[PDB]
Amino acid sequence: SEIPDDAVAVRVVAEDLSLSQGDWIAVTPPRVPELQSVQEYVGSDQPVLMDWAVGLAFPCQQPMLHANGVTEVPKFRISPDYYAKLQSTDTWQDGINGGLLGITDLLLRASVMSTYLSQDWGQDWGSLRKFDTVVEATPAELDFGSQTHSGLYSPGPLRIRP
Amino acid sequence: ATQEEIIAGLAEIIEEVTGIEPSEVTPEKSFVDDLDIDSLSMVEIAVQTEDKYGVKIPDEDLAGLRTVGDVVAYIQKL
Amino acid sequence: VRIARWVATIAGLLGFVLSVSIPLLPVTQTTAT
Amino acid sequence: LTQISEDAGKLQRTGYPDPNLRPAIVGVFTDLTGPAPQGLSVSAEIDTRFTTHPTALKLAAMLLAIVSTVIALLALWRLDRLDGRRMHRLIPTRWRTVTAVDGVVVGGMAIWYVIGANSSDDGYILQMARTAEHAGYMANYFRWFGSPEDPFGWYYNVLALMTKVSDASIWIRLPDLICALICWLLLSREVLPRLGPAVAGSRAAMWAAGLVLLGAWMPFNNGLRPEGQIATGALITYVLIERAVTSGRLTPAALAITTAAFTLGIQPTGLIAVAALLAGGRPILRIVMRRRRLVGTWPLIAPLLAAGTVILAVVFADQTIATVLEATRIRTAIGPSQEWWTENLRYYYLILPTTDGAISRRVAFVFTAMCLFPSLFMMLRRKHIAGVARGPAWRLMGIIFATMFFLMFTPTKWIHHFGLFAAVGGAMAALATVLVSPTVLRSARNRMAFLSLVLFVLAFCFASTNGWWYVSNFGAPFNNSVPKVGGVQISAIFFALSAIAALWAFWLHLTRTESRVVDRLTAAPIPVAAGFMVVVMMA
Amino acid sequence: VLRRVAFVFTAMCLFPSLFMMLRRKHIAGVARGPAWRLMGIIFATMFFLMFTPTKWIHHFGLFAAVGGAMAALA
Ligand SMILES: CC(C)=CCC/C(C)=C\CC/C(C)=C/CC/C(C)=C\CC/C(C)=C\CC/C(C)=C\CC/C(C)=C/CC/C(C)=C\CC/C(C)=C\CC/C(C)=C/COP(=O)(O)O[C@@H]1O[C@H](CO)[C@@H](O)[C@@H]1O
Repeated sequence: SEIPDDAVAVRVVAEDLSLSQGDWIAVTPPRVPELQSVQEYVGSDQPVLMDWAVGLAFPCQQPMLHANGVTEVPKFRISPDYYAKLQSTDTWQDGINGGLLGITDLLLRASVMSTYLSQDWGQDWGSLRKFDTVVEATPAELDFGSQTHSGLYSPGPLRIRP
Repeated sequence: ATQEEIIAGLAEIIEEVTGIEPSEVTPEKSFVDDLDIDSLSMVEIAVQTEDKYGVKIPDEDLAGLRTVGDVVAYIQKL
Repeated sequence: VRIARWVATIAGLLGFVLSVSIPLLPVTQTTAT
Repeated sequence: LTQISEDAGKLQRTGYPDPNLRPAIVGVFTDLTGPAPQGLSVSAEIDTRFTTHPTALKLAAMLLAIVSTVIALLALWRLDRLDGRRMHRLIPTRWRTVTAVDGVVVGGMAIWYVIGANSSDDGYILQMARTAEHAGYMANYFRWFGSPEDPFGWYYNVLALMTKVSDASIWIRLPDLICALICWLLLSREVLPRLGPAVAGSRAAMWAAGLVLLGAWMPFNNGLRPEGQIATGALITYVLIERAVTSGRLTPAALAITTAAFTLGIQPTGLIAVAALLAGGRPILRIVMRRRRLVGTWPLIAPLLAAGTVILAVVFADQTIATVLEATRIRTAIGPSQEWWTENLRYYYLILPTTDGAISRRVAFVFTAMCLFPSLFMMLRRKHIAGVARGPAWRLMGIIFATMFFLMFTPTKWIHHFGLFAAVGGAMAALATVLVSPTVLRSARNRMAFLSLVLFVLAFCFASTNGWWYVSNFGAPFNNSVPKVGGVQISAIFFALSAIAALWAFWLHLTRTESRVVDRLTAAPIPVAAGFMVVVMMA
Repeated sequence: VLRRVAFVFTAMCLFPSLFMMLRRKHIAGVARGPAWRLMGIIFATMFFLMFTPTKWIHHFGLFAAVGGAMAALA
């Protein structure tokens, strides 16, 4: 919307007028991307691992739900903005203290893919990471047997610390 | 019942439960036409009159009798 | 009269002992291997 | 085989003995292919300890406990109905007035319900409620090892069965509107006329009560964090203990016991309910002693202990006590301890799971420190104030002062989340704006000093940024900086107004008490302060 | 220029003494004034000042003296 309708050609123009070591830039030829909204791309069937900060803004995508001890394998990791993610969310969930990220970074590769908030370019809504598995595999058969009755005993102490 | 003792006690309970100083309480002033009580706050004073005086107040005369002659004329009619 | 007074005590503290005995009761765990 | 380089017994069997090193099973991964060989198996029983459901015996005992305490409260209600008082005229004549304040509170809690700011961990509680139907045990989804939020957490099951319908942000958030219209309908109809004839005869008292309810409700309780339900729990148990104090009965006291028990269970910050229960301990005990003559002690306090422990029938519905102990130590070991939340409420204003620290401390310095302390001082200083009825006011003061040393910084280490006493701090503020009214404070000095305190605490409230949490501040008037108007900050100009009022009070200290400009300026300073805060949040 | 032993025991001795001095309204044993002054200091350094403002929380055991006299008054 900044460039007018008769504008036809663009050319990236850069400068590094700062001679210190920590001042450098890099570029890439410009692209007009094929933009799809998140609800169109991520459906309501592919299970995502929503971070806890962003659950109310994304009320339709089905989260990865755990059934008697195993979870679904997630395919996306919809997350809050960068400072709240780095200092407030992924430190609230990892394999050190329980967490959900302890069973995603051990199994899946997370790669960030590009998102833009529509019509408000310039605000970090969050980030949408696309998981993919390191090796191709299948959900387990997981034969379960019930009726291990109990009084008030625990089977044994849970793993909490090394 | 010496017409002043009882009145003073009923004003000590109006002050304890309703929270009104013993000045507005006269026969000329009452629950709903002059002073300000309510239907459920007046059961508190009703049950306190049943407490310090053995006077089992009917549920219809409580709502029926409107003024503060209600509380005097009933403790002096055992 | 005395019926309602009897029903307030028995099956009142029976409710207390049942409501305190709920955590120490059998549950059917579903184990998975 | 054996070992080559000692024999170490008579086998090659070696390994550590410490049962804290175990695998983190994610799968059973390999890189050899073909048909499976005989004698090859890898088996692991996964720890499905929490995923249970009760047997027929436990379900029968649960149903018998529920129906037995319903029978014993109905028998109690037939027992204490022996003073011949019948509950005629439902929705009394005290209730059927509609004031102009309901157009500010009901039509102001609907505009804020649609467009307002959600809480910090609304996504956390929605996410651990959307998956608990398939898991079946109300899992604390994110942090603690799949251990449940069930040492208490019955309330999230209501959201779990509430996500059967569509789970948008306007429909799962409905228990913080229904519990915002049975707070206010109990705050203007059943606890302000209970608080005396001055708080009900005035209109500024009911106005500041509504505006402080709105201004303490709108930042915190609007999300999905159940602190609005703790507000409605404390208010229901307070009016349900006071109704029982007035009419002398005991079944509203037993219902207040079970409601303070229930809304202890919603959150571990629900100790305002048991503080409200404890504050009416002497009047409940004197009610028991009054009815101790006609009916004996044993049919009187047995439904109290019956309706006190039925919270355990909803809390322990599908969690064993050993399972709950293993679920609560887990948070205690790897969890945030009480020394972890203290250096996490100032540093970078990071989103934390169950807390608001910007707004909480900024919401709770004003609306329970400029209307708590002056009303407290004018309460206990003047022993016989004219309009305010002592005993229903001191019990509410005891609720506020008990919860400040019962829950906050004792037993749980949550920082100030002001959304607890959004309901009962409304009635508290009504007490304050009838305790600095001109009919009770003859001194213009002592009113102008309080107006200086109001302007100072409103300046301190505007001191920090105007910052909402995650997507509520997508667009704000002052998103990053301090709110400033006309170059200079609004904090500095309210500091200057505080200085002007303090100098006008110190100047009137020596002249001493006319009533020309001071009576028009300090008449009801609480609703104008709270209304400015409400309209700046809404704007 | 431009928490379980240290506070909770002090609260568990503070809460009875205020109610006893409120209900009795003059005590035969303890003197009237500087009792209420020791109340004023402890009851003001517990909250509005150090809890409402929130000025550098968790310097836990700093009622080494006045909490001692509070336990003595208890
Ligand atoms: C004379 C007579 C009989 C009555 C007259 C007297 C009168 C009128 C009144 C007196 C009262 C009365 C009547 C009683 C009669 C009735 C009577 C005899 C008693 C009634 C008393 C009342 C009013 C209620 C009773 C409550 C009862 C009996 C049970 C309540 C339910 C609970 C809590 C049971 C506890 C379960 C057990 C055994 C242990 C649980 C441990 C616990 C409670 C706390 C420890 C666990 C912790 C620390 C959790 C904190 O963990 P975290 O780190 O804070 O985690 C955060 O959670 C969020 C996640 O989103 C995030 O913020 C964080 O992750």
